[PDB]
Amino acid sequence: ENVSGISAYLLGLIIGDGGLYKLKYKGNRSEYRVVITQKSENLIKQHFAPLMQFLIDELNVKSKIQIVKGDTRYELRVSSKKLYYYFANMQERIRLFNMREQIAFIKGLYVAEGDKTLKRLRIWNKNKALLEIVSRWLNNLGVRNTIHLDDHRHGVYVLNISLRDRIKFVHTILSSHLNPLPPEAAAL
DNA sequence: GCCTTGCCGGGTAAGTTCCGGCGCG
DNA sequence: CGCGCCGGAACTTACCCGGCAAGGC
Ligand SMILES: [Mn+2]
Ligand SMILES: [Mn+2]
Repeated sequence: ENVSGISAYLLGLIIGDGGLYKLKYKGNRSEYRVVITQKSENLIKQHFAPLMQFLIDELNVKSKIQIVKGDTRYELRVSSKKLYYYFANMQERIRLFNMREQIAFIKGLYVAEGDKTLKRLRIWNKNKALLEIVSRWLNNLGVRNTIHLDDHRHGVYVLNISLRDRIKFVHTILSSHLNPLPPEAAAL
């Protein structure tokens, strides 16, 4: 559908490097933010914001894409109650992702929380249940993997891709053309 | 004599929630 | 009055990085 693919990729970034926030203010004002953060300004302005802007347009959401500069990172922010529930509802129906959405999610999840050097193929997160979902997805795709508690200080688990299948992983998932191409996959 | 990978500490690139605006029924 | 979009940025830590060494082949 391509809209389903971009959505799942973006969701991976959001759960990875950002989040969905339902704010309540004084009073009783409110706000619903869809947020991705990244240190690099080019990566937000050039690769993420275009994808989000396409999605904004295909759902007839007319919030704008805000790019806020913070002390330690840039924030791509959409203040929209409709876009918030679009992604929230997608997140609770995540085990029902078809295969096109599975590759797209793992892609964006790897961009956000993943070992960007690819010398090893690792992905970190405190959500063990979300990594077990991805683990089943990888297995059914023939990419063997493991989950251990990488960081005892903060309770962060790691999903390690076995390097046995490193070319299966990089060429099939990080490099698929059936949905948007990651930072270092579009070259290679 | 490699390679894979569990484990671990360093600290930065993330994440989270407050602020003060405005608009609209 | 009630609620939802802008634009900013302060406040902690969850990621990532990369070393080490144990275990396979
Ligand atoms: Mn994360
Ligand atoms: Mn990241």
